[PDB]
Amino acid sequence: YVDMVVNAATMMDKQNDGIELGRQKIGVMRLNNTFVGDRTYNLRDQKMVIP
Amino acid sequence: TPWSGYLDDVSAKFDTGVDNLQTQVTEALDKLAAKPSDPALLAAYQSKLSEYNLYRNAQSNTVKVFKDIDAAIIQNFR
Repeated sequence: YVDMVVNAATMMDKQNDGIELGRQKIGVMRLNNTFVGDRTYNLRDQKMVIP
Repeated sequence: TPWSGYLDDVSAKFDTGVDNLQTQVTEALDKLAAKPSDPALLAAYQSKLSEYNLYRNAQSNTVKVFKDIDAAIIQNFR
């Protein structure tokens, strides 16, 4: 009984080891009060840009 | 601020040195074209055109010389 139990358990353990459980997700977020992209202003003769 | 190199600065020195020549040289022509036979108009325009000519020449040759001084140094990094 003891030997069967220990063997079966140790085989089950290495068999299930390929299961992948860590996963990535995508979150969408709208800005309400500002422009999302890097922002250009044109001065009289020149563009200048803010991150 | 707007992005500008060192050649841009050397170039803009002239544009800010000649305060208004770029407009005067145009207006002088506009007047002259109205009555080509007026000698006073001709006399004025001659001097303005000549000054604009020399301004563009000096402006270009200087930029060229600083480009070469830079390239010579860059070449020696290796």
